[PDB]
Amino acid sequence: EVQLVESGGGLVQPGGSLRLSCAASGFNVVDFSLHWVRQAPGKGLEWVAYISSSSGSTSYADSVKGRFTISADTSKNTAYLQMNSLRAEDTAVYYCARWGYWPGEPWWKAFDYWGQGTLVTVSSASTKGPSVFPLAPSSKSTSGGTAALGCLVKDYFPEPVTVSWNSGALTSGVHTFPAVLQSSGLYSLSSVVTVPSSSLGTQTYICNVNHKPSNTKVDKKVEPK
Amino acid sequence: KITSAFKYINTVISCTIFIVGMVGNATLLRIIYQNKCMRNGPNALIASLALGDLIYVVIDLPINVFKLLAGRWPFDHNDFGVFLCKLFPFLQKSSVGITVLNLCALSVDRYRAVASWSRVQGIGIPLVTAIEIVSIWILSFILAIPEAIGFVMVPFEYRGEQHKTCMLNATSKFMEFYQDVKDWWLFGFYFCMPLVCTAIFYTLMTCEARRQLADLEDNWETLNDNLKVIEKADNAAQVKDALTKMRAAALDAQKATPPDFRHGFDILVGQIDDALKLANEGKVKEAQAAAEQLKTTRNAYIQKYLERARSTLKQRREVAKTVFCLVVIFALCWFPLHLSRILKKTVYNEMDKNRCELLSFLLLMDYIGINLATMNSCINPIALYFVSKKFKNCFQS
Amino acid sequence: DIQMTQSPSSLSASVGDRVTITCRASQSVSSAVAWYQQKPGKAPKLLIYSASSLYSGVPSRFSGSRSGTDFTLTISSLQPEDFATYYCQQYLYYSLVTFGQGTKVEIKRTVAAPSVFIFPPSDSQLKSGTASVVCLLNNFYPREAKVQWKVDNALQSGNSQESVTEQDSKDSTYSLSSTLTLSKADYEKHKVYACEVTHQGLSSPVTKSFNR
Amino acid sequence: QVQLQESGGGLVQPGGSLRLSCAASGRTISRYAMSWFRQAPGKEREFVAVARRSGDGAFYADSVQGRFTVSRDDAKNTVYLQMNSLKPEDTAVYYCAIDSDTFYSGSYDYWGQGTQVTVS
Ligand SMILES: CCCNS(=O)(=O)Nc1ncnc(OCCOc2ncc(Br)cn2)c1-c1ccc(Br)cc1
Repeated sequence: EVQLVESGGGLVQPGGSLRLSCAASGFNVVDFSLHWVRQAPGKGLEWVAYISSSSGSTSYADSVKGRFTISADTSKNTAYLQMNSLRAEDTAVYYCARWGYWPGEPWWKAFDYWGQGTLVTVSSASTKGPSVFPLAPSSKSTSGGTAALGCLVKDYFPEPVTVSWNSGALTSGVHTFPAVLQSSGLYSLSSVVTVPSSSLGTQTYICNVNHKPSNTKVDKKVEPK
Repeated sequence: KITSAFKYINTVISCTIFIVGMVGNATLLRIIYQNKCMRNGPNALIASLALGDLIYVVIDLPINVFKLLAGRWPFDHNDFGVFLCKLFPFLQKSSVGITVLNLCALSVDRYRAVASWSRVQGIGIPLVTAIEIVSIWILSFILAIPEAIGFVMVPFEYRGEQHKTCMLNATSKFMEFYQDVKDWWLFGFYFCMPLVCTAIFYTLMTCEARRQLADLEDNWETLNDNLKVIEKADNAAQVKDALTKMRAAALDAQKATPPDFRHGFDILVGQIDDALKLANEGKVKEAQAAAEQLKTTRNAYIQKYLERARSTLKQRREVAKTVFCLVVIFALCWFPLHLSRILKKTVYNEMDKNRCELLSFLLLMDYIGINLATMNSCINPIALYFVSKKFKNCFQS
Repeated sequence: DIQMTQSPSSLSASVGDRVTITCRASQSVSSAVAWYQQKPGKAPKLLIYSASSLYSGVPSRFSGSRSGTDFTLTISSLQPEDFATYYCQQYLYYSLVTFGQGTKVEIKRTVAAPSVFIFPPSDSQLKSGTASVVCLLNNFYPREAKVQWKVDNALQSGNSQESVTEQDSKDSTYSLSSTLTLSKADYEKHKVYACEVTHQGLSSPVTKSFNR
Repeated sequence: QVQLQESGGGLVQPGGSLRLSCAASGRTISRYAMSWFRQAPGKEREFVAVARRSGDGAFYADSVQGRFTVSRDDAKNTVYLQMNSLKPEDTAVYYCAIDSDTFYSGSYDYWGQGTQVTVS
């Protein structure tokens, strides 16, 4: 089967270095040309560079010229992309792609098989656990109707953070918003529930916060002021 | 008062049109199949036209001439004469139906002749054309049916003797009201549909043939002009832009190239790609040499392709010219009688004081208008001899 | 260099309708265009070649058309699997490749006004060193809405962060959160706080306020 | 300074069809979106329908979905609201409104006088 795989992703500091590898199975790389494509978080698709090992012809984009180098290895059937002196706007997801040669249909076949993609993020912040804070309603906040509870997590630097309500019990009417990037460089996130009764009957409402990279488990208790 | 001199004129011109229209159609039918390099699509339809006219001129003329020489139909006192009173309208209108439908089919075929001009055809009569001519023949014969029925020989008295006269007499309600709308039927079927259809299809053809040539000229000119621009360039940006335009032009020109020349266009695109790569690396002179390499391929392959294409489209048009010249001559010949009959039915007023002398004029013009229509049956060969420019050598040979 | 533009940024269409997306090229490229579909958390896969050509395995509902420098992608039946982002690409040569911005297709619903709540900062928050005031909009369609902060009847710009949520599969709705961050002096010298919300379903903007 | 006016109204038997047109002058109306509002005693200015810029679409509330239909005519700068299969609860005063944001934020500043419709 025809397959492409990518590797070499992680966390690097600004001005650092990285080396990404793209391996192909099911075909030889001397019958095709290999291209790299970049997608910024919440943006469109962008072209980066390409190489052809039949003639050893390479080209780059204007915004990444002089800092990225591309190479191929026909013995191991692989392509390599070396990145140096990265800046803030270089965090994205990277994809590998194949393109056919001219005299016939395969040129009209454009990009056929895409890679899985590798997430590359650059930052100048350390790893630390978050802080959990309550968001309680008032006695006049829709008395006799529906109230909303919340827990707010702040100042963390993993990519993912896990938030659960009552150890996975309450799920209906719960949605947590995507994390947003603060000015300093860390992240903030919120979780809110919309239970209709704020009485002391079933008002445990424990926010369980899991932060695997810092191996932090936090339990948050809410209380109606 | 009408005199017998015009009767003699009518009979002599009838005897003349017989001779003129017999041998011409016979020799056209001989040629259409005698010469090996002659048979194709439109020519078979022309032969069908000629045969349809030949049946009429070989059956109907030698009874009309006698009817004009004498004052009676053939075999009035014999039963067999009844049969020869319904063949006359049937053949005479079946011929016209065949001619009209064949002209319309020719117009449609000539429009299809340039709608996929890249596609090439074979030789001989196509598979569809034979069934097309068979359908035209059968449809004309069937559509001519409601004229033979009801045409009866009615008795009349003269000099104390009882003789016959052939005319349309009422038999049933549908043919009774048909006797009141057939005049509009003829003018709307044999004169209205063909002219409009041929005019409409002619204009579409003229539009298509025009654009194509414009596109070909645009592609060739942009190729030549961008090559000229690259010839004396100074920087990589302009070379890259001009080579991009040239690559787009080559792809668009190849897309319109029918399946020898495709190999030439592939080689052209390869050389353009080599020039683009050399320019992208960051050199100028090598790009100039690579662009200069394109001249041999341009002067070997593309010029011949352009030549042939232009010449072919010239030929395609000549055929359209012969077809539509035939259409216009048919319309010109068949207009006067229809106008005369419609005007006599509509604008003639019985209460008019001077309606007599005017009618004395009108009848006279009608007495030639009919004749004009008849002449059409023999105008097809001569018109083909002065128009086709290829039947000239056939007739001479 | 060769810029290429997509007209409709977002479409709201339901099951069983037809959609048409137009992509326009700046220069005169040939039929060398291609169409791609992307769903969240996945790599693109392609549908249409050469401005009119179907790939192997793609459903035959997708169609493409070309006219001069304008390219059209048409879908006749909208199955539930056809809710994703689409892209138009030109591939005239290796080093000249340009992508479109993108068009998002979403489900259609009935207009509903947001519900607005506010939350004052907590005691632990105000003893930590920084304070944050949050106010929340729930269960509205369509997406477009605006939130305005007011302190002491004085408008404030900056220090406000907005977060949005994708369409909930249960009801095809949204939620939005606005957080305003201040230092201790900023929260202590001012007195009145409020946030107001404006949506197409609201007759007049709705404000919710609190004091200390 | 934009002047807007809408017509139609009166007493209509149940099940009838009614058309109300809202027109205006003072701005380039073809670049905006216009909305309809319905006010009845005991109800505070409910929303009914909205028509966006040409080529975008129209949206309706749940109470009037299907029965109604909103249409745009940028040549004459008009919006049309067609209603059928009415019910006695419809009886109310209708207002036309024109928003103020090109990003469909939803700010309403110019409001019409409204027409009265009664049924049953
Ligand atoms: C009772 C007389 C027949 N009935 S009638 O009076 O109603 N009509 C006509 N009478 C006398 N001569 C007519 O045409 C003479 C020329 O015919 C002809 N045919 C084929 C070719 Br090739 C060349 N010339 C028509 C006539 C009218 C309309 C049509 Br369509 C066809 C023929």
